[PDB]
Amino acid sequence: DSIFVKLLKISGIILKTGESQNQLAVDQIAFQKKLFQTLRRHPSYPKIIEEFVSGLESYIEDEDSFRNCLLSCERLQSYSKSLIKLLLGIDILQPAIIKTLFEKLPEYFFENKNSDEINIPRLIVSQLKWLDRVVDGKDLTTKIMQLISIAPENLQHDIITSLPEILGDSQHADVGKELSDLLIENTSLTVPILDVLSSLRLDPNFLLKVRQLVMDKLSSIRLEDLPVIIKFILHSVTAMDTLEVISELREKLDLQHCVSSGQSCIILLFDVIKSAIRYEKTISEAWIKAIENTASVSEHKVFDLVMLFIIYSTNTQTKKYIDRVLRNKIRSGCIQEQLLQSTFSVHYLVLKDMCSSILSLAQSLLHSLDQSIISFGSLLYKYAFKFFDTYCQQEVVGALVTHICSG
Amino acid sequence: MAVTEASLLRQCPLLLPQNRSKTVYEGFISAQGRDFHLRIVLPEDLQLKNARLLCSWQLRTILSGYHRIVQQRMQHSPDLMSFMMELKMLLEVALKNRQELYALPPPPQFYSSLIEEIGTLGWDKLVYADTCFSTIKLKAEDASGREHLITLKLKAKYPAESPDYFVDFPVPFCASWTPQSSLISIYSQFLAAIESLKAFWDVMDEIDEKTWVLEPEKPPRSATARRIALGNNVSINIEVDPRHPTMLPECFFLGADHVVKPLGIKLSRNIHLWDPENSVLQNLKDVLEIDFPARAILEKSDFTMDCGICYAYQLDGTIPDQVCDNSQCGQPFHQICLYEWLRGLLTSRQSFNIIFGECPYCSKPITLKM
Amino acid sequence: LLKAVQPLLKVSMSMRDCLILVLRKAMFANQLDARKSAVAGFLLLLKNFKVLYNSVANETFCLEIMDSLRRCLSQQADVRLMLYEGFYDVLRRNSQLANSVMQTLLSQLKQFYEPKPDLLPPLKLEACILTQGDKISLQEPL
Amino acid sequence: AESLELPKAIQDQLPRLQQLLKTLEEAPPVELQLLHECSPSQMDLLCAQLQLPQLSDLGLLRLCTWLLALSPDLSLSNATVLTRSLFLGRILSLTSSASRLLTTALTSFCAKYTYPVCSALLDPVLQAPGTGPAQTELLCCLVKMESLEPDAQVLMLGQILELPWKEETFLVLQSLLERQVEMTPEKFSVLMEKLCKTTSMAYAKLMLTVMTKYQANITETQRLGLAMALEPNTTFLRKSLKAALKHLG
Ligand SMILES: [Zn+2]
Ligand SMILES: [Zn+2]
Repeated sequence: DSIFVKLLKISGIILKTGESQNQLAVDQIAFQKKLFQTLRRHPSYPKIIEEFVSGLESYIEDEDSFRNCLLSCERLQSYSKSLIKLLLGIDILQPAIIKTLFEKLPEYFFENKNSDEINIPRLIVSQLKWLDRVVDGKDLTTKIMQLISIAPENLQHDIITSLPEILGDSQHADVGKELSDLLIENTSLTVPILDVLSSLRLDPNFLLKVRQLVMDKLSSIRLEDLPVIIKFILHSVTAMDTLEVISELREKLDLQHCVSSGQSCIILLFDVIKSAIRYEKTISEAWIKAIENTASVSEHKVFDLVMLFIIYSTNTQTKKYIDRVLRNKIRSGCIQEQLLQSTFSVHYLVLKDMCSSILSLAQSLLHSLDQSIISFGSLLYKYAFKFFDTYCQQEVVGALVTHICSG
Repeated sequence: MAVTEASLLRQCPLLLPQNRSKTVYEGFISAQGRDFHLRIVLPEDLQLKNARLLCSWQLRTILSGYHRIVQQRMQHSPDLMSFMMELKMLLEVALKNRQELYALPPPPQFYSSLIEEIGTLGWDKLVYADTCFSTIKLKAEDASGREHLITLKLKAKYPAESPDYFVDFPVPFCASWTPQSSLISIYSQFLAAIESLKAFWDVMDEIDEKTWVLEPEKPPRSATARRIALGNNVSINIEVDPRHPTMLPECFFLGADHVVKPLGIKLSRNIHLWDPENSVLQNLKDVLEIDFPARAILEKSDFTMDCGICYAYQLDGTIPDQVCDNSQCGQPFHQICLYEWLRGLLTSRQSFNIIFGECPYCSKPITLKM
Repeated sequence: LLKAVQPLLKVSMSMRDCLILVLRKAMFANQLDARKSAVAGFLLLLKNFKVLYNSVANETFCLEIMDSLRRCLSQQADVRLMLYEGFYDVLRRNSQLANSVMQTLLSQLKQFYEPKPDLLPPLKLEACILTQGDKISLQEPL
Repeated sequence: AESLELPKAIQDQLPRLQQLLKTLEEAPPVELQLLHECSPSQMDLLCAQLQLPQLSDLGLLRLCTWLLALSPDLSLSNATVLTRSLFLGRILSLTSSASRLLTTALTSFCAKYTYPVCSALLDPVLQAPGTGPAQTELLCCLVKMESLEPDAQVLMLGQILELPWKEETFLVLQSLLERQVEMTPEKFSVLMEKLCKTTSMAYAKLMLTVMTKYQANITETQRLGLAMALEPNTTFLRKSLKAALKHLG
């Protein structure tokens, strides 16, 4: 009886009640152009859209009918798209359809897997994807920005990741702008944000701003995600910025702050870093430079040694560089022994699987002069035998004996 | 209020003066909806360094453990207001620790609706109820007919809150509790969690029946890792995905460095022939290209399968797994006994996590990986 | 690489799942070779696997992949070329989605084929070549 | 100025405490068990004497650890005073989101001493002007605490009620009632009363969340006051609210 249902029926679609899929009489384009030219030539020409959409919303007040409108259709001539998509292919209703779509979804925050175990809101947004034609692209943007500012977290986490299917190629700058303007506010949600920002078409000057932003918001993150954030950073870094970002990083990472209270994540972090500096080189030379030129600092933190070990264990061309620098900071007295104490009192687990590095180093430490160096190497051998396993202990004894007999 | 002609009411409305001078206070004190008797007599001045304070014997039993804290706080407090505030905070923490003393149900909510919900579930799913009506256990059936029981702990008023549910199967059971969710709601949730890992059981019961299954002896439903005997003094172990059970589980062999050797060599060149559509046992019989001893002797001691160091089977549940790489010995050993023996030995040289040394029986090279 | 690591993916499950996510993100990536290689990986996946957990989720997810690919047709020439090169082997394994495949091919075909006799250019060939500022290129190798 | 005499033993252990606090910049001694000796005013003086707000974050964390390790629990008044001297400056100093240190230390200190903790923290932070988003997010994570136990959530709510409600109050309360926390009828009455009074979009979220969840608690006159506050089009989700309001009826 509605303008709406009559127009669809003449345009050649079976308005199934909403238990099974609605059937289709004609081609998609056939029906679309049919109803298009119909209401085009139709009198009451601008108001008929308001009448159409009012009848629509009045129809989809019901759950299942709405559900089946959302669902894909059925052919008679053998699996098609959905009515909503076919309708939103039309631009002259689109911004109407768009508006109508949002302001009802809030009902479906606390609806969750009733009958067919299929989640309405996700299914709604599904409708919005790969839109060939978008008149209302910018207004759409502003509306989903209202939505994204308000959204409950999970929904938020979903729509946000869904975003690049939804958008096009034109309107992303202000999008990212609003995103960072959200990120300054909230830091629980970086990771999706970050994936999306990797996904979208951007300028990098904005990425830099955001990078600095997170680097400020870098002690102010929970434990778990931390690693992937850093992962992002180290993906994001380049040939030139590297030094400075690392400096900031080396300044902002603490590792006395992170307390099953920090262990698994720390580990995973180190792994990540390990992968990073495996699958590129210049990270290491820059990193060294950064702790090397940290010369005035007598307030050296734990991290540095740990990373030194690691780099010694990994790519080896620089080993003599590492020795050299480590001798130099030792003679300078910037590196000392309560350092090594707390280093092996906590982060040892990282080092167990590179114990052989420690000894190959201590070997080159005791062959030098300058008692403090020799004392350092001693402590190395000592803790190595102390915390690690039998094979380590054995290698300790076997290296000391060599020192004795030969040295 | 800031003034104690109103703040005294706002915080101890139950605690009020008798005497003309506001020096004799009596009344009650609220705590977890429990009004405890109290009589409190100040000096002429409003100094708490002396403040006579008697109670119920109820209350003195409950404060056995803090009368020294009372002596402290009566004398250290600036004002009766903060004194009583800290007192109530104290009472709450006391009962919080002594929370084992607490339950009483409302019948017409509870004892009415609960048997309607039992008739809703089925009286034959009903396996047990508690004399408290605190605990109740129920039965679910896998479509094969495996019984999966589950226990439920009921509060004073049940549907208001979640009951405490305790289930056998390994994955973390999630019960979406609304007050609209009833016994059959959680039962359907129980079934849906069962029907997710259904096809896992269909391979597990097959393996339980067929082959010389070793070391989840009497395997429960929780068990996702199994152990099977084969050949002689060579055992395999399996761990299966409940979600893709017919998918290749991760496995390895225990036994000899000449019996386990070509077994993996066959497996390497027949795993590609793994057709996940068949049963797991059937896939194995062709992948490994062998038949099992299908309970061929199961649990009957011919002295073959024995440690030779401790002379025992299932040493702390540890199986005779480490063997000799020798046709003449084939003496199987545990891990711990062989380790401790090759510990003291002089020839026993230690690599990363390996101990080499002579087999105790035959004095041939034997390798132990920890 | 992916041809090489194939057999691990045959046996394994979680690796296939994570790799799927990876390709998903790779398709949107602002590079070109990102989309190229994500396409190739999807092609290899679907060619080598009937199943990639109810088998209807496997089928509708294959359909999701193929719809993403159907739109990835809109991309430049070499992408669509890669698609065509794969599709024969795709069907040689998996006949079950012949309809979803051939519908797609035929749509793109009709988008450059005219259905009238006695019109002596039966196709549209300026349609297959695009020029933006006198820089000219093929699109959609017929 | 007041001539508050700290206990003499406390004045004499003052140096031991002041060196220990300095050392934690790098288990509990009895130096902390001495704090049983004070009345809460003496504690207030002592905190200023010891330069607690002048600490670093890490030291704040170690101290929180020790104070949580403490045997018989700190008095309400004392613990409050401590909390103020400990966090309040840094909190109100925050331009931006709190370091994880402060975050986690707070969470723990709440998680044990939650009532005094938040009675100290919440009221002044939100009565304060320029109460920026950073601080709201900390309080949001406070109410998201799995360790924030049920009766704790109720006292949090009960304390929130008496305040001047603004955008920040609504933003907090949204996350607070995402827990589906229990309300007495008088308390739900005060809720809906304040809730009636108004264009704010988080406030829209608030009204929506109540209408959706605590429909079990909602009556016709509450639904009417709802309708009155719902009439605005400066609102968003108008439609959704109208559908929810219909569903209440
Ligand atoms: Zn043994
Ligand atoms: Zn032997």
